[PDB]
This record gives sequence, structure tokens and C-alpha cells, in this order.
Amino acid sequence: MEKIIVRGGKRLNGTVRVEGAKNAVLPIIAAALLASDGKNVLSEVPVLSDVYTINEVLRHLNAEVVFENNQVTIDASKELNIEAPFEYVRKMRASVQVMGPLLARNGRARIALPGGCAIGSRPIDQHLKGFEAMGAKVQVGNGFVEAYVEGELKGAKIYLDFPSVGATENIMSAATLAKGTTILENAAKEPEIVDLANFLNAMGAKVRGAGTGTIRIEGVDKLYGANHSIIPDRIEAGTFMVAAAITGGDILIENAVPEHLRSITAKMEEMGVKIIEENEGVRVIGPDKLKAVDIKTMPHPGFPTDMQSQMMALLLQADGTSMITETVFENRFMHVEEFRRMNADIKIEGRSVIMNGPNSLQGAEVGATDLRAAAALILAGLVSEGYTRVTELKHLDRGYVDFHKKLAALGATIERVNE
Repeated sequence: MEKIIVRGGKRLNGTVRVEGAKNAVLPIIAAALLASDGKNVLSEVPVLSDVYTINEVLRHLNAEVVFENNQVTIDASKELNIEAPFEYVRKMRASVQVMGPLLARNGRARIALPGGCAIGSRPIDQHLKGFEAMGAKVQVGNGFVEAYVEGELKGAKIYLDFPSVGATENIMSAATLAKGTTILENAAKEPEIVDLANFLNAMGAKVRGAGTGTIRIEGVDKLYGANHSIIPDRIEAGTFMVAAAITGGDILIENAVPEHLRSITAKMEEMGVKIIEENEGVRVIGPDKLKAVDIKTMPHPGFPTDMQSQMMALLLQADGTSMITETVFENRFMHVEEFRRMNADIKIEGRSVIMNGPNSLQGAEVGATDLRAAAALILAGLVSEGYTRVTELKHLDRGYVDFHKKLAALGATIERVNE
């Protein structure tokens, strides 16, 4: 199997350029299905496995998708199909994101219910709650959730029990073509939501409030193809901020958007890390001694759950007790064991992990449990004695393009073998 081999205690110094946001492009590509004429041209699209999966789903739904030089040209002018099979949904959970758009285009959708996940149960209840409110009738059969609307989608007043990113994307996307105005209260405020909103409006929608807890969508007759550029990946940028801080280096993330990284920056500053908001992006200088802080993941603008595992690697080198309490995804600690393989002193209790640094991490053969954990294990290896060997790279490839190459360009002793 293909794996990444990491070593040394080299300081990472240089510049890195983040890719387009994974968590924004996926729902955006899905939203392209709303354009009944003519073509959407998405720019800054990263060559991630998930992008390939979402593109195939779209082709399966009878849409032409051409992906070249970080650009996805989508044509959804012909009538679309309604079924998104289980083979795609098990591979990529985000495939459910096509439900809203399909439901808005044809008045019905049939999506395979998601399978067990390592990150933790991420149900779609909230998505269905939204569609039922807009006049959709939901039933389940043969592993699929069927949704069909009587007449057409109605704009409705909807309340999310919790600010689900996925639910907000589907409900917001579906509302663009519904009759009347839809009021989505307690919506996801994540930066990716704002970019999806800007995309919907670009196609000809009337979405207001993206970024706030109350999104208002006034439905229109039809949407059109637009030219949109996907925002930088703040999580990828975050991962690099940790690389600098964990090795005590100087990394310039040229295209990082300070505005989408405040929570991360604030926390790293509490640890003694220095962060300069340059003219272009963001520069991160790491200190020789990190201070221990507590992290509590929460819905944006709170600290992002997608940085949880990465921060864990960083805290293991911090002087003092540190804990991360996860309030979004429990159990998102399947990677704890892998850190223990590397001599980490970690304790899992309830929805929190407790670590004491500074540890003396020992390189070992470890396996990526999931996307973000893969980056974390690799990060851990940058400061652990001996050679760290991370397997199950199919997870890394879902959210990071040429990760080992960027780290090598920063001076890391890294390589990708069986390549």
C-alpha cells in the first residue's frame, strides 16, 4: 500500500499556497444542478478524490461535467435523474448534498442513506426536517430516502435544532427554486456557507443573511450558469499554521484569508505563537515553548471541529495539561489510539481528550482513520523521533492536494512511497 514516511526535527520555513476549500466546492458543485441553462464554470477547484466522486454523481444524474486545470464546467440543461446510489454515498457522505437541488429541479429525489462513519454519526434528520417543511413527503425504502413534493416546493419558516452545515446547504440550495420566501433560522454561519450563498446569487438566486443565523431565500423561477471562484481552504491553511507552530518555523500561507481563521489564530496566540496578517495572506512564526490551552470545538465562529485532531498534535508539544472538548462530532477520537502508538499520553473521557506535554513522540507505523487525522498523524511525525509511517492515504487525498510536496517545499524530511 501507498504511504508517507516522515522524520527529523527540522524547522519548516517557507511559503505555501492553499487550494480551494473542500467543504465549499462539494456543495457548490452540487448546487450546479440548479442551473437549468446554461453552464457553470467553477474556478480554483482542487484535485481531491471527493471532487471526482461528486462529479461522477452529477454525471449519473445526467449532467455533463468537464474538470480541467482546476476548473469544473457543468451543464445541467437536460432533465436530470433522481437517484444517487449507495456506492457513491458510502464512499462520500457529502453526496446527499444533491438532494436539495434535485428536489428543487424535479420535485423529487431518491438518495441512499449514509453508512457508518469513523468521524461519528452525522444524520440527515435536519435535512429532511427542512424538506418536509417545504412540502416534501419523505419515506424510506431499500436503503434509500425518497422525497417527493406535492405540486412544487413552498418557501417555509424552518428552524434547525443545531446549525448543521449540511442541512443549511441542502435547505438553502433547495429554497432557491421554491415558491415563496424561505426563512432558515439557526443556520450554519461557516465561511463555506457564505461562499455557497454567493454562488447561488451568482446563478440568479436571492439569498440573504448567509453568515448570520437567519438566512432568507426568496424563490425564483429558474437559475442560470455562472462563473464562480471557490474561496481558499481555511482548514488546509489551518493545518499549515500548525506545521509552523509545531516545528517552530516561519511559514507564509500566501493566500490564507485572515477573516476565515480568527478562531484558530486567537488560540494559537494563546499558546505563544505569533501570527502576522500580511498584505497578501497570513504568516506564522512558531516559538520554542508552546503554552497549554483548552479548546472547545463549536459551530462557527467557534473553534472548528475540522482542526480538532490537528490541534491535538500541537498540544502534545505544549508545556502543561491541555484538553479539547468536542461538541459537534462525538466520537471523533478514533485517531487517539494511533497517537498512542507514537507514545502519546492521551485520555479519552466522554467528549473530551486530555493530554499532557511536552511528550517525546516515537515514530511508528500508523494508519489514518480519517481525513483530518491523516494530516494530524503526519504533523505529529514532523516532531517525533525516528521515522513515522502513515498508511490509509485514501483519507488524506479526500481533502489535501500534494500535502507531502508542500511540506517538503518547507524543508520537511518527507516522502510518498509505493507511488
